[PDB]
Amino acid sequence: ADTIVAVELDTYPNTDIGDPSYPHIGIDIKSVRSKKTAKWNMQNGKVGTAHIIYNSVDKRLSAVVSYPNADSATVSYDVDLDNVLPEWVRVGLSASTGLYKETNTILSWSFTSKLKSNSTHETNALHFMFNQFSKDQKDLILQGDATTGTDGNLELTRVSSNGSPQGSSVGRALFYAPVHIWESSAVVASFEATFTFLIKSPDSHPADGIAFFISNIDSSIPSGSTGRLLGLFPDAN
Ligand SMILES: [Mn+2]
Ligand SMILES: [Mn+2]
Ligand code: NA
Repeated sequence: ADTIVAVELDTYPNTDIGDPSYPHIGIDIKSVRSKKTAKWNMQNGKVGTAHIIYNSVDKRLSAVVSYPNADSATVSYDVDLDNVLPEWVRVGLSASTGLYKETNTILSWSFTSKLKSNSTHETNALHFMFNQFSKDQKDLILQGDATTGTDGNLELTRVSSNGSPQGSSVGRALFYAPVHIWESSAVVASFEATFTFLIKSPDSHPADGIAFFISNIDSSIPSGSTGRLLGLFPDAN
C-alpha cells in the first residue's frame, strides 16, 4: 500500500472511526485516524485558506486553517518524517464526497521545499504556485474525478454542469515533479504548502473533506476510498 502523511480538513464527523464529534482539521500519519485534531468551524460556501509547515530542526508538522475575519484552527504534531516517508515523494491535494457531498474546489495551491547540504551548505529548492488551473495543466497529475479548467479552478471531486456537487466522488491532483522531502546528509530541511478552497454543500451536512498529502511517488487513489477515507487510505485502520 501507499505511504501517506496528510493534513485533513475533515468536514464530516465519522465518530465510528475515531473522528471527533465536529468538523475538524487533523494530522494523519499513515492512518485516517488522525494522531492529532483541532475543532474546525468550517463555513459552508466561504473561501478559506490552509497553511501547512514543517522543518527538520523542530520536526513538528503544523497546519493553520481559517476564513477571513474568523478565528483560525491550528493543529500540530511532533513527527520525524525521516522515519515515515521515503526520501523522494510527490505532494498533492485530495478530496472526496460520500453519502453526503460538497464541492471541493481549489482556487490556489503553492508549495516550497528546501534541503540544505551538510557537506557544502548549499541549497536545493522547489517552488510552485498555482493561482489558475487550465483545462490542460500538464504539470499536474489528476487522478479519479479531479478536473481543471472550469473558472480556472481545480475541482477535486465531481461537479455537474451547473456547479452542484455529486456524491461518492474522489479525486486528487499531484505535482508532476518528485520532491526530495528529506535527506540524512541535510543540515536543514523544510517545506510549506498553502491552498485556498471553497467547500459548499446543498445537503443537510457537507462531506467529506479535503487534504494536502505527501506520498510515495507512484501513489494512486485507493479503491473504495470515497467518503470518510478522503481518497488517501484503503481502510479506516
Ligand atoms: Mn470524517
Ligand atoms: Mn477526521
Ligand atoms: Na484562483
